[PDB]
Parts: sequence; C-alpha cells; structure tokens
Amino acid sequence: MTGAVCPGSFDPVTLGHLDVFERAAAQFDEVIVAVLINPNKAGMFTVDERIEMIRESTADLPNLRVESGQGLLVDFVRERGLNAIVKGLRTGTDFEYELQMAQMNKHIAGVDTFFVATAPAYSFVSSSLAKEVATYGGDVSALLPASVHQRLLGKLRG
Amino acid sequence: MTGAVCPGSFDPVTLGHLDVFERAAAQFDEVIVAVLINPNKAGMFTVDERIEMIRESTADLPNLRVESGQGLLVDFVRERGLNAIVKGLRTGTDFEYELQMAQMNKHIAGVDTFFVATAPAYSFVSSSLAKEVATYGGDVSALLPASVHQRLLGKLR
Amino acid sequence: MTGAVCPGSFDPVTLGHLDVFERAAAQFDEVIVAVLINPNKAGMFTVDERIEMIRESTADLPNLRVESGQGLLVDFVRERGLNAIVKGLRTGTDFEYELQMAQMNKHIAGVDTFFVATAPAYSFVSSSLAKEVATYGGDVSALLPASVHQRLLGKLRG
Amino acid sequence: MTGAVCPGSFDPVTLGHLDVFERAAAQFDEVIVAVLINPNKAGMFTVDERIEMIRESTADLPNLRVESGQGLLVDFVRERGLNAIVKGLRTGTDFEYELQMAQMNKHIAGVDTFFVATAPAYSFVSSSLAKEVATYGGDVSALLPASVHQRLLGKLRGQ
Amino acid sequence: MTGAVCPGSFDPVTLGHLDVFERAAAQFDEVIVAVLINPNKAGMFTVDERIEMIRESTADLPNLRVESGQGLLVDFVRERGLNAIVKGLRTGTDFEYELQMAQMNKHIAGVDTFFVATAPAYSFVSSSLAKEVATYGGDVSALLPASVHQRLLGKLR
Amino acid sequence: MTGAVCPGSFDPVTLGHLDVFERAAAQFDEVIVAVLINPNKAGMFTVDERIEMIRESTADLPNLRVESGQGLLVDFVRERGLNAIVKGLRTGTDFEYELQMAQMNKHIAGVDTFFVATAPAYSFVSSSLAKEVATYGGDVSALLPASVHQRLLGKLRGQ
Ligand SMILES: CC(C)(COP(=O)(O)OP(=O)(O)OC[C@@H]1O[C@@H](n2cnc3c(N)ncnc32)[C@@H](O)[C@@H]1OP(=O)(O)O)[C@@H](O)C(=O)NCCC(=O)NCCS
Ligand SMILES: CC(C)(COP(=O)(O)OP(=O)(O)OC[C@@H]1O[C@@H](n2cnc3c(N)ncnc32)[C@@H](O)[C@@H]1OP(=O)(O)O)[C@@H](O)C(=O)NCCC(=O)NCCS
Ligand SMILES: CC(C)(COP(=O)(O)OP(=O)(O)OC[C@@H]1O[C@H](n2cnc3c(N)ncnc32)[C@@H](O)[C@H]1OP(=O)(O)O)[C@@H](O)C(=O)NCCC(=O)NCCS
Ligand SMILES: CC(C)(COP(=O)(O)OP(=O)(O)OC[C@@H]1O[C@H](n2cnc3c(N)ncnc32)[C@@H](O)[C@H]1OP(=O)(O)O)[C@@H](O)C(=O)NCCC(=O)NCCS
Ligand SMILES: CC(C)(COP(=O)(O)OP(=O)(O)OC[C@H]1O[C@@H](n2cnc3c(N)ncnc32)[C@@H](O)[C@@H]1OP(=O)(O)O)[C@@H](O)C(=O)NCCC(=O)NCCS
Ligand SMILES: CC(C)(COP(=O)(O)OP(=O)(O)OC[C@H]1O[C@@H](n2cnc3c(N)ncnc32)[C@@H](O)[C@@H]1OP(=O)(O)O)[C@@H](O)C(=O)NCCC(=O)NCCS
Repeated sequence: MTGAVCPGSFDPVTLGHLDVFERAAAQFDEVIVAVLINPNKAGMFTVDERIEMIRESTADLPNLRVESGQGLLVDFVRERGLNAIVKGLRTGTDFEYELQMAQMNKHIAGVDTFFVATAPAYSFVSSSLAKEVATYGGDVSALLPASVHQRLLGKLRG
Repeated sequence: MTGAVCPGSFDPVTLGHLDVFERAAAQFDEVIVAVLINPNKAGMFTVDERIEMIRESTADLPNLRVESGQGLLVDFVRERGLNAIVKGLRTGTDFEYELQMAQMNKHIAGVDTFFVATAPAYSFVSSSLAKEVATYGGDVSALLPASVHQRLLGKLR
Repeated sequence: MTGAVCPGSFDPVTLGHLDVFERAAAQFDEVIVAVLINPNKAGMFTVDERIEMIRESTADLPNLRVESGQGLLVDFVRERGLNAIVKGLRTGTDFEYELQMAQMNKHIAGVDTFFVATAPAYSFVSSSLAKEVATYGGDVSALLPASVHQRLLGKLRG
Repeated sequence: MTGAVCPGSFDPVTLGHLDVFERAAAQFDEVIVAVLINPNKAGMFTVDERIEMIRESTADLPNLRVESGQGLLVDFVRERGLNAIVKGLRTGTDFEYELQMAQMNKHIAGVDTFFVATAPAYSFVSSSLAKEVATYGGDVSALLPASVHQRLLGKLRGQ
Repeated sequence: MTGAVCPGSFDPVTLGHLDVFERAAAQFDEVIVAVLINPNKAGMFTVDERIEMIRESTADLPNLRVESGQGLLVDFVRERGLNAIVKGLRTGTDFEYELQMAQMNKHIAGVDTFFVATAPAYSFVSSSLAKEVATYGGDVSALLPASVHQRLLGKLR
Repeated sequence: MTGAVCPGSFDPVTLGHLDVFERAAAQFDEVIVAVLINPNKAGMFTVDERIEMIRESTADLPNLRVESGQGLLVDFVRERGLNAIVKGLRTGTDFEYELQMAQMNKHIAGVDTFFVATAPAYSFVSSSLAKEVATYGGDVSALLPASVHQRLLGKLRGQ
C-alpha cells in the first residue's frame, strides 16, 4: 500500500519530469502527480492544460494519476493517505531550497521527501528554459513530450 | 569594547534569527540589530512592528539593542563606532551571495563579516517560508518566538 | 512488493543512519541494510560487530533485515530482486560523489537511488567524526544508538 | 580563425567583465563582446551607452569588437561563424545555472562554453551590486573602469 | 597561433576526457595533452600505456599531441610557448579545488585556465570509478574508448 | 573579557591565516592561535618552528598569543575560559565539513564558531598547496609571511 506524490507547477511538463514520474511509479504502488499553481504568477498553460499534457505523457503508467491542488503540499499528500514526496534533481536545481522545503514539510506534517537525479539526457531541461529557448526559435523537441511540443508551438504562434 | 551589527529585514524575526542574536550577544560587548527595509517591498510588518517583535524576543539580552536603518549597511555600522557584521547561516541561505556582500562590505568600508551557523532545530525556518506555511494553515509556532506567532495569525486573519 | 537497499560501511551505525532506515522502512514494503566493508581499509568494528549493532538498533522495524555484501552494490540489490537504493543526506555529505555513484549505478544496472535528508538533530554526526570525538573524550552518546555507545567505549578502552 | 563570444547585458560593464574580455582576447584570435538586449526591459544604460563604455575600456585589445543583439545567444555566435562562448566566474555566480545554460547551448547548436575565474581583486563586483552600492553612496570606483564610474554617478543623481 | 594544455593523470583516459580533448582541439590551434604522474601512486597503467591509449583515442585530432610531463604544470605549459590550460567539469569534480589551482596557476605563472562541462552521457565516469566498477565485474564499456576497455580487462585478468 | 581561538595545524602558517588572525584580533579582546598537533603525524615543521613562524608574523598584534595543544579543540577553548572559534574561509575550503565540525563543537561543548572570508589576495593559498608548488620550484613568496618562505625553501632543499 505504498505511495508517493510528485508535485510541481509543470508549465509545461518536461522529459526530466516524466523521468521522475516513471521512477516513482516503478518504486511505489501508487503515484499522484500534484499540479500546484503559484497563485501570484499565472504561467503559459492553464491548470487543465498542464494536467492534460501530463496525462497524455503518462498513459503507460497504470498506477499514476494526475490531480490539481491548492494550499499546502503536505495537506495534499496526507488528504490522500500518503506521506511521501518524490522530487527530481537536475542541473540548475536549487537544492538548498529543496532541502529547506523537505525539512519544513517533515516538521509540519511528518511527510518524507525523496530526491532522485534525472537521467543525464534530460538533466538540463527545465520548464522556464525550455519556454525561453522555444520563444527565441530554438529546437527543444528532444527535451519535451511530443504532445507538449505541439501545444507549446501553439501558445507561441498566438 | 567590542561590538557587532546583526542586519536584516526580519519580517518577521524567527528563532533562527534569535539564535544568531544570542550568539552575537554572548561573544561581543555590544550588539545592534539593524532593521533595514527593502525600499520597494513594504512587507507584512511595519518597521515599528518588526522592532517590537525583536525587542520582545531579546528581552534577556541586555547588551543588545534594536534600531531601524536605511541606506548603506556599512554606514550604519561605522556611524555607531563598530566595524563588524554578524550573519546567520541556515538551510537555504544563498552563501555565495553572502560571500559577495561580505567581500564588497570589507572593500568599501573595512567592515568585517562573521558568519555563524544556526542551530539544527532552527535551520530550516525563514521569514518568507514561515509566512507562506502560515498563510495556508500550517503550524509554524515551534519556529517563531511566541509574540511573533500571535501577531502573525493576526495579520492573516 | 516494493523494496529498497540502504548501503554503507556503518562503522559504527549512527542515529543519522537509523533515521534513514526508519523512513525507508516506512515507505517501502521491504528494506535491506547492506553492510559493505571497504577492502583496502578495515575499520574499528568487524563486519559481524557492525551487523549486530544495526540489528540491535532496528529491532522495532519488522520489514527490515541486515546482511553483509561484497562486490558491486548493484549486484547486491538485484540479486535480492530489488532495484532501489536509499541514501541519507547530512551536513558534510559529499553530495557530488553521491550523484556520481547514483548515475553510475543507474547506468550499469538500472537501479534507482533515492536521497533523503536526515533529521536536523542527527544531521552532523558521521561514523568517522563520532569515533574521533569519542577517542578524545567527547560525549557523542546523544548521536548514537545506546548499544553502539557501550561497544565504542570498549573498543577505545582497549 | 579561432574565436569566442563574451555575452552579457553589461549594464554597466565591470572590471570583472574586462578581466574576462582580456583573457579571451589573449587566447582566441578574435573576440566579440555580445551586448544582449531584452527589448522589454530597459535597464540603466541604453545599448549605445553600454557599447561606448565597453569600447573605451577595451581600446588596447585590437582583436576584440563589441556588437549588440537579441534573441538566442547561440544564433549570435553561429551567424558569426563561431561556436565558442567565454563566461566569467566570480563570487556570487550561480554556477549551476551557468552549467544548465552551457548544456542547453551545446545541445541546441553545438556551441561550447568555456568558463574562466575572474581575478581575485575583481571577483566580488557585479553590475547589480555595484549599482546598489553606488545608489546608497558607497565607493565602487576601484571596481569599474573609468569609462563607467562617473557615468554611473550621473545616472543615479538624475534620479 | 593559439593553444592549450589538457593536463591529467589519465589512468586511464575516459570518454569524459576525450570529450574535453575534442572541444579543446576544435577551439585552439594546438592542443597538448600532458600526462602527469603523481610521484607516489604509480597507478594501474604506466605512463607509456596511458599515452598510447590517449593517442589511439585522439587519432582524428591532428592538432592534438600527447606528451608526458613531470614537475610544475605551469612550467610544462610555458616551456611549450603556451599559457592556457583546459580542464573538464563532470559530476563529482571538486570544483572548489579546481578554482584554487586555477587561481594559483594564474598567480605564479600568468597561465589561464578554461573549464568546459563534459557531455551529460560522459559526466559520471571517472578513471577511479571506472576501474572500481570494472574490478567488481561491472560493464563500463560505454564510458571508455574501445582500446581502453580491452586493456582494462587485461590488467584485471 | 571577550575572546576567540583560531585553530589549525599551521604547517606552515600562510598569509591567509594571518589575515584571519588580524580580523579576529581586531574584533575580540584576546585571541589565541591554537597550533593543534597530532602526535602520530609529523608534518613538515616541528611544533616549535610553527609557533616561531606565527609569532614573528603577528608581532604587531598585542592581544594575540600562540599556544600548541592536542586532543579536542573544544577542550583547548573551554580550559582558557572561552567559547568561540574563528575559522577562515578560502577558495578550496570544504565548507560542508566546516559546518559539520561547527555543529558538533556546539553540541558537545557549547562552543560557537564564527567564519570569516579571507581577503581575495590570500584566498587561494593553503599550506598544502604552497608546499606542493614550492616543491616543484614555483614562486609562493607573495602568499607566505617572510617568517616562512626561506624556512620552507630550507626544508625542501634538505630533501
Ligand atoms: C509546488 C512546489 C513543490 C513547487 O516547488 P518546486 O519543487 O521548487 O518546483 P516548481 O514547480 O516551482 O518549479 C521549479 C522547477 O524546476 C524545474 N524542474 C522541477 N523538476 C524538474 C525535473 N524533474 N526535471 C527537470 N526540471 C525540473 C522546472 O521545470 C521548474 O522551474 P522552472 O520554472 O525554472 O522551469 C511548492 O511550491 C509547494 O509545495 N507549493 C505548495 C505550497 C506549500 O506547501 N508551501 C510550503 C512549502 S515547505
Ligand atoms: C558501500 C558504499 C555505498 C559506501 O558509500 P558511501 O555511501 O559513500 O558511504 P560510506 O560507507 O563510505 O561512508 C560515508 C559515510 O558518511 C556518513 N554517513 C553516511 N550515511 C549517513 C547518514 N544517513 N547519517 C549520518 N551520516 C552518514 C558516515 O557515517 C560515513 O562516513 P564517515 O566514515 O566519514 O563517517 C559504496 O562504497 C559502494 O557502493 N560499494 C560497493 C562497491 C560498488 O558498488 N562501487 C561502485 C559504486 S558506483
Ligand atoms: C544574456 C545571458 C548570457 C545572461 O548573461 P549573464 O552574464 O550570464 O547574466 P546577465 O549578463 O544577463 O545578467 C546580469 C548579471 O546578473 C546579475 N544579477 C543581478 N541581479 C540578478 C538576479 N536577481 N538574478 C540573476 N542575476 C542577477 C548582474 O549583476 C550581472 O552580473 P555581472 O555583472 O557579473 O555580469 C543569457 O541570458 C542569454 O544567453 N540570453 C539570450 C537568450 C538565450 O539564448 N537563452 C537561452 C539560454 S540557454
Ligand atoms: C585542527 C582542526 C581545527 C583542523 O584544522 P583546519 O584548519 O580546519 O584544517 P587543518 O589546519 O588541520 O589542516 C590543514 C589544512 O587543510 C589542508 N589540506 C591539505 N590537504 C588536505 C586534505 N587531503 N584534506 C583536507 N585538508 C587538506 C591544508 O592545506 C590546510 O589548509 P590551510 O592552509 O588553509 O589551513 C580540526 O581538525 C580539529 O579541531 N582537531 C582537533 C580534534 C577535534 O576537536 N575533533 C573534533 C572536531 S568536531
Ligand atoms: C539588509 C541586508 C543585509 C540583507 O539582509 P540579508 O539577511 O542578507 O537578507 P534578508 O534580510 O532579506 O534576509 C533574507 C530573507 O529574505 C527572505 N527571502 C525570501 N526569498 C528571498 C530571496 N529570493 N532572496 C532574498 N531573500 C529572500 C527571507 O526568506 C530570508 O531569510 P531569513 O528570514 O532567514 O533571514 C542587505 O540587503 C543590506 O545590506 N542592505 C543595505 C544596503 C546595502 O548596504 N547594500 C550593499 C550590500 S554589499
Ligand atoms: C595533474 C593535475 C592537473 C591534476 O589533474 P586533475 O585532473 O585536476 O586531477 P587528476 O588528473 O588526478 O584527475 C582527477 C582524477 O583522480 C582520480 N581520483 C580518484 N579519487 C580522487 C581524489 N579523492 N582526489 C583527486 N582525484 C581522485 C580520478 O577519479 C579523477 O577524475 P578524472 O578521471 O575524471 O579526471 C595537478 O595535479 C597538477 O597540476 N600537477 C602538477 C604539479 C603542479 O603543478 N602543482 C601545482 C598545482 S596549482
């Protein structure tokens, strides 16, 4: 009956993210991807756009589901009967802040955080950098799920 | 007679800050906590409210006083006859930026900076993260002085 | 049927280690502590001494067992039908090397590594520093399992 | 035919930047300082002011030129027939972000990035921190080229 | 005419090293790989064997040559009319120590050091870890040049 | 009655160390340089040589004294009625290890550790790297006090 939550803003989800999802799904009975949107800064995609892109990318993971959340991440995790978070590490990760959030989350609700390093091929993509490169005409297609890539072109052509 | 300045925005003061204050007060004859506002941010608490919360938290430290400041930190320090800064290190501290400021402050005014690591129990609280957790209904009472936590719930309600 | 391996030299096991064991045991169905002794540098305790100290400390973890290993860690993990490693992070951890080993281990055998930050109270103990402090007469009793503490005094009084 | 681009916003150029420019100019046949502009963000100095400050402080480097641009850095580099970037490292550099950008730039365009440590004397100045200290009256004259310092004081005193 | 030295013990050369060599050879007119032995370690391969493995791996790089050296690195560099070093960065690199050596080398001889990040695929191999994995029967063939991997299995058998 | 201990093996003392000694002496009433010896590891200089090199280079600091010791650092500190350590930070410092030691020393004896960044000019010298460069004939004269340099050359030329 094990389980973990993979949280993030996922604007959009990248192959770095998907790699983390897959490993979480391989090692825990149940995985929930929590789409948690920053309230002070709306992004490129709407919440249900973000959710759809993740669902499309994770169709081959039977024990994974995708839900949006508001408020504390630890409440999202516990309200679903779990108490484990899985986060990815990549080139550019602010690991010090990850550690700060991990300790805070453990303190306030007893939720553990597990970190896993993303695959080297996907270690340098992030949502913001992929969007920036794409805005300026660069090819980030090898770093994003195919479904995301087309939607991203749409949002930019607009 | 020795002395140091403990600068920050303290919005609000945390037990991590208080740990640093106590260590500075134990090792220097005089400590001045300098409450310095970022001119384009305002924050949650007013300067007066911040000073009041620090004073209540440092009531047992007779050689420490609290004062607002504006302008260059090193001017604040030197104008009070001192030339040392004491800064805390916690989980999430941008240490590279602390080092850059320390080198800059030494270069422009000859002021030294001493860093001290906060206690493990208080190493993951920061003003911003405490406010964010509190905003969403999380309990950060063990990470803040008693006076702060009450005032915090007040600004949120 | 989930499971993870917690590897190390554990010379001796500390409360930092025990914290990691407990979280692994809370989040995976099955946990194995692998005692892997460096072949070029014997330590303070023998392998079976190290094992005994861990077993004594982990008696309240039903789904945890302790075994010694030789050769590749990834072979230890896979020969037991698992493919997940759990490692602790503390103050002083060479995280860059942990990342290097994690990527290598994933490359050569498809084994994932999950990192978890130890509790603040136990974040500054390590085997080597605890031994050094103890050698010079300092009190590290709050940082080690009670069983370990007495054995450590014995090895030093010798 | 070797060459490298030294990119940045240079608002304003510092002695840390100049140190890096000089290393690059000593080790590559040609160097181009790329003053990259976000057309949406103004900054303190106009693109012409930024270029003039750099040119005045690099006059003794005959193989270095200064050009502005926008959009992708790797496009600026490749359209000049080059595929190397030289970036400086200082105290306060977000090196993890530099690594991410270097890996991304290599991936999308085959462009290499070489990092060099700025000299100790110039290792704690940045454009933003110099601007901040000067705003509050601190003396940053030893950290900026002469082409910059009084121009900076002029911008600040003009509110 | 420009040039750089790529120094190391290369015991053995890895594809991470080779990636760095290729980038240096693409950007400088002349590259010299300097094989420098730690005088109290000997290692797995002799200096001659190390040079041979590098030469086989860099056969397509006509402006790169391989040479053993001893003594101060900056002397090796300056004696060959150059004053640049190129070093690779990988996962596990002690970057703080690289920076210290780079500053020292610039101070004592005016020699510059340029760092370049190795490709992601080759970012987690190192000479020591490859040998350790290979010793215990693990397959590191994708992380080493072909010539190296064969010679490696040989020294182990 | 304020005071701090500046500990280390100082084999030999560097200008980086001296910079830290000077900061400590300016900010605490008394400073003790603790030359800590492992009785099993010899090092290059004897304890008397290490102390003499430090004393010759600190003669202008009237509130600083030099004493050797072994065993726990916190015992050395507390037996002098103090409970502060001052440590320098330089390029190449293992800061994570410094933090671990600082937390351990606080835990076992209530002793505080204050870190200070060494001046840029002296930020890349360490005892071991200076010894290594000098061994191979490099010029480290600008990174060591005069009390050290020729003594170092003497040790090396004596094989
Ligand atoms: C949702 C939450 C976890 C997001 O935090 P986060 O882990 O730092 O991740 P974010 O969504 O902000 O985004 C950072 C990401 O890094 C990248 N990233 C994250 N995971 C990645 C991965 N596996 N691979 C590649 N890149 C990744 C980016 O994609 C993205 O950054 P970018 O915008 O620069 O591209 C956090 O804000 C949260 O918990 N919110 C709920 C409120 C709360 O509980 N607050 C108290 C916290 S203690
Ligand atoms: C067994 C092995 C994982 C040990 O590596 P390691 O994770 O770095 O851990 P180690 O046992 O060497 O010891 C480091 C530890 O850090 C500390 N430590 C480790 N985990 C800790 C924790 N959870 N809490 C507190 N401290 C901890 C120490 O206790 C100890 O160091 P110390 O001796 O300085 O006290 C590794 O060497 C290995 O895999 N060996 C098998 C051979 C192999 O597969 N090699 C190829 C690897 S890719
Ligand atoms: C222009 C570019 C090279 C950035 O240059 P940079 O030197 O790395 O950083 P910049 O020059 O833009 O920014 C200013 C620097 O950061 C500083 N800074 C100040 N506040 C900062 C903050 N909150 N965050 C980050 N940097 C800050 C400045 O002080 C300055 O430091 P410096 O004086 O030493 O140079 C990079 O943004 C780029 O390539 N843009 C083109 C678009 C592109 O190609 N994107 C894809 C990248 S993979
Ligand atoms: C003595 C003590 C303070 C260490 O001092 P330190 O300045 O932090 O480091 P040391 O002086 O011993 O060691 C030499 C330094 O590391 C260097 N060094 C060289 N090779 C090194 C290596 N392989 N690893 C680590 N350091 C190395 C030296 O160059 C030197 O740097 P520096 O010149 O800038 O000072 C610490 O070991 C101690 O407190 N010992 C007493 C016993 C004790 O209390 N133990 C409990 C500690 S919690
Ligand atoms: C006041 C001053 C010392 C900054 O203080 P600081 O402690 O280093 O930084 P702050 O006071 O803002 O504190 C950091 C805090 O900001 C908040 N914060 C949130 N997000 C942040 C972010 N992205 N960046 C910075 N701070 C952030 C708090 O979380 C946080 O930590 P803390 O609560 O544990 O202290 C500095 O700005 C200063 O000297 N100002 C005077 C002007 C001057 O002299 N400038 C020249 C300096 S060389
Ligand atoms: C030759 C020299 C450049 C060192 O090279 P380096 O690449 O920085 O370090 P090495 O060549 O040993 O390479 C590091 C390698 O050591 C091995 N290694 C294993 N454990 C190690 C450890 N704890 N520390 C260092 N290296 C280790 C390899 O794993 C490893 O990485 P790599 O295979 O990816 O390159 C340097 O020692 C030198 O300049 N020597 C000449 C003398 C001199 O001039 N000294 C003054 C320098 S300022």
